[PDB]
Order: sequence, then C-alpha cells, then structure tokens
Amino acid sequence: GSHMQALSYREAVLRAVDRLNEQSSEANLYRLLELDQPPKADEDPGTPKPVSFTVKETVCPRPTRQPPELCDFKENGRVKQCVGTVTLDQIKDPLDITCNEVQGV
Repeated sequence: GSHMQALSYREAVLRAVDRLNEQSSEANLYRLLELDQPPKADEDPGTPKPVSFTVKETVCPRPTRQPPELCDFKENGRVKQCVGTVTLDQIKDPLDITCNEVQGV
C-alpha cells in the first residue's frame, strides 16, 4: 500500500540507470539528465516496460559505492540517450538497453 512493492515506472528506470553505471567500465559515472515517457509504462506487469532517458557525465569515478544521482553533475559532460525494456513487477533484470546519444548537447 504505502511502502513495499515497486510500481511507478521510475523505480525500474532508476535500477536500470544505476546498473548501467556499474556494468559500464567508464571512468566517470553517468547520472540520468532527463527521463522520457515511452509507450506502455506502469500499465503491464507481465510485459516488460520500454524505458528511455538521457544520461550525462557526473563528477564521480566508477568505484563510488553509490548511484550517480548521489553525486553532482558535469554541465560540460556529454549526454547519451540510453533506452531499454524492463519489467516493473519482477526482479532478475538482464542488460538489454541501447544508447544513441542525445540531440542537443
């Protein structure tokens, strides 16, 4: 009801965005600069949710022991639009997202 159970679409994107920072072997982390509102979002538990967002370079190296949102943000950092599909009513989420840069950066 109030706590427990994740079902807000952003919860799945927050986990995927944090996983992208951990799975990537880059020098600086990439916090989500902006999230998009794709089709089929928070209205289908059995089916995965096609997410889409733009990520920018932050001021923290890969090994930070925390998510990119916990750190600041580099305005002169490049941004990339990483998009993938993930379920909102289940765990075990593999890495199936593709990035195609962000128009306007």
